[PDB]
Amino acid sequence: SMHSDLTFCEIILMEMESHDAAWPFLEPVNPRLVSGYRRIIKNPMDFSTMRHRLSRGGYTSSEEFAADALLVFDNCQTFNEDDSEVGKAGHIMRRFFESRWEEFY
Ligand SMILES: C/N=C(\NC)Nc1ccc(N2CCC[C@H]2C(=O)NCc2ccc3[nH]c(-c4cnnn4C)nc3c2)cc1
Repeated sequence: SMHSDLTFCEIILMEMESHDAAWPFLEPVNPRLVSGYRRIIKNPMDFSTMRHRLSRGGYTSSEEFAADALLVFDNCQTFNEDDSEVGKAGHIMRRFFESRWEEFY
């Protein structure tokens, strides 16, 4: 399971999930609601997947955790127009994450 040294990542992820702009990213992009997603996006990622991976030991390092966080935002930029509601949410969440990551590095 998660090593205590990564508790700061657990907290960042919890705070991301609670953010007003997090709604598009809480769970895997749902084919029932969004069509053609995996056609374009080779490596989907979302906050619930990260939460489970972190909590069960699937991130050995903060760098691996951060790479999945950035993948959420990179996928969002790939799939969505910048002026769409989801596109805007991705930019908000990237800024929020990078701010929190800056406090530590
Ligand atoms: C400001 N709204 C909220 N604040 C808390 N909550 C909220 C949630 C759902 C709904 N509705 C209302 C009708 C049904 C549901 C709906 O359409 N859900 C679609 C949905 C859900 C997640 C997504 N994630 C990406 C995505 C990610 N990356 N690319 N995309 C295209 N699309 C998504 C589409 C109404 C309000």
